[PDB]
Amino acid sequence: FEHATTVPNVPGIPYKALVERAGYAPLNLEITVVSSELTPSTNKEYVTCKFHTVVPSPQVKCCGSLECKASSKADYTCRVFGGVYPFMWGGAQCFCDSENTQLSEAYVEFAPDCTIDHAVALKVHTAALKVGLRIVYGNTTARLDTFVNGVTPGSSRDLKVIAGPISAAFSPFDHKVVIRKGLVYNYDFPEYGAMNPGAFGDIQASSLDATDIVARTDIRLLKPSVKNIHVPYTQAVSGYEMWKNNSGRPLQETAPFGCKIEVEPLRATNCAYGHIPISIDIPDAAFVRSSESPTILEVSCTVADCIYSADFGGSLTLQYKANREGHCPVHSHSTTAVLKEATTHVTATGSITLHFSTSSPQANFIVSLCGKKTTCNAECKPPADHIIGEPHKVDQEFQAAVSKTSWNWLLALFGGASSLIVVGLIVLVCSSMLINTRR
Amino acid sequence: FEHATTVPNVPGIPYKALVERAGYAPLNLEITVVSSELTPSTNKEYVTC
Amino acid sequence: RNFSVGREGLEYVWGNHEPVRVWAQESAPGDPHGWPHEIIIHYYHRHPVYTVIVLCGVALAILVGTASSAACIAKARRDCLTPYALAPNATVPTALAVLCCI
Repeated sequence: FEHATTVPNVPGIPYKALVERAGYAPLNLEITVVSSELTPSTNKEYVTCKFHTVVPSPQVKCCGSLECKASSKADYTCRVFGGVYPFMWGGAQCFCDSENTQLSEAYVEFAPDCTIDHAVALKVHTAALKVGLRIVYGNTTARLDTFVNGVTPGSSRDLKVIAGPISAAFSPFDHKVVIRKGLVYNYDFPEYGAMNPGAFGDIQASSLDATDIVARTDIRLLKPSVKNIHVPYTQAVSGYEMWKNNSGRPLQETAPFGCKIEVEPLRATNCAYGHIPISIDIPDAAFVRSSESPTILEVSCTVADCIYSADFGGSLTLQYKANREGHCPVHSHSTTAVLKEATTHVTATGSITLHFSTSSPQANFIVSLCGKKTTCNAECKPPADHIIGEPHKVDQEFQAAVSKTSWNWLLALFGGASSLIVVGLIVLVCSSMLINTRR
Repeated sequence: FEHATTVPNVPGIPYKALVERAGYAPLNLEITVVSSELTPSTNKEYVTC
Repeated sequence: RNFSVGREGLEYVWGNHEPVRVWAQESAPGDPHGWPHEIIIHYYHRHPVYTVIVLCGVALAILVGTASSAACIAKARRDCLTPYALAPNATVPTALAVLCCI
């Protein structure tokens, strides 16, 4: 037998439903989302870190000239200066006070500490949401991992299920992402090759060992003024470090919907948002026909004190009369009240106490026992606490969210005006008919 | 679970109330004022004889 | 530090402790089953926007109904008296004249 439903995607909250197959006895169905994993598809644009500004040992053409070559280092920078006449600890280094050129050379490579200290730039696309479900029907309680897309079926032992598509697609990752040492950030890093000095991603490469590293750090060489040989240079600060300081908080503290971010691969677990349509083919073997199940004769509902809170702050009692000892399923046929227990051992005659939670100020909801329906009427007080360590297990609607006292006052106040305008129209019509008849 | 009452200040007389947490069986609460001393702020000005 | 907590919930991380999640309740002051004096105060804190909108709606609807009352009654009174207002010895049922004179 195939059943369709729409389960709220809130990990840690059972959802209960009843399947009433006409031939068979009613069966319970409680569904829990044990875990979710929203994982996107990503491609690595580049990696970046602190550049090491390496400066090759300078060469001098002692009484001649030199020309700047065209190398393929990262941010490669070469200049030639005129007569320098350098000196060393050994002493003078050349024999021409003029035309004693020097060639200044500098470029960058990855710092030796970049192996651990580096950042990866990724792009994300549409993310596919995968869910692990624990689903119980009657006694069976198998689990299963499935993809929530509306197409791919999550075949289990025999329980077949299709889920989705998600009611509202959502992705915590913006279009561009950066992942550094576990932490995730949403930074619109500049594209590959578009290095700008002094900002994030000033040096980029396809991989740590890749030799085609490209960078633009605005390095510039100056004329050596002191007569000791040395090459001076000034360069913008490492934009990688600038970003590290101005990073802001990571996404583990900023992703919405209470989502716990994890890496390797990039993913978003336990993310509570939207509704998941689930269609499930429960096998008929677990079904039991009503000729063998106990059909109860008479049940009534008496509700104790109740309170509307996330916790199970409501209690009630069922006085029942049935025809056999068995395992009838109990259920709530309202969206604003959910019971705790599902199956109760039922006798020929007796009573059962149950717990429930509601969101509505009044419990005005139908309880069903093995198909027999009875209306519970109650009046739940406001909760005494202010904060709980549990999530609210049931949504709060509008219709069953105002007490019948308020409802009666509102309906009286509106019905007064409605009846008054109706009576006024009727009076005008009647006056016209009386004038016409006695004219 | 915080419960608020107004116990009459009468030594030796127990006062009984019922606390009703919604999801739980009621519990009985007996409050007895075993002793009470009222002490003022006092300061010696002098002694005499 | 003061933190506003919504019904969807809130999470705070303090130091190196593991995250703590807490969810709000609906424990507004007042009573949802008492006199309307209690109703309004209870529902204003949960949803002041909606509560004010509904109260205004009711107030307007009452004023509409009352205005309509006169708009109909007075006209009917008019058309039921004016034919007899220009005649001798207007032997109207006296209940109608009394009702229409007020």
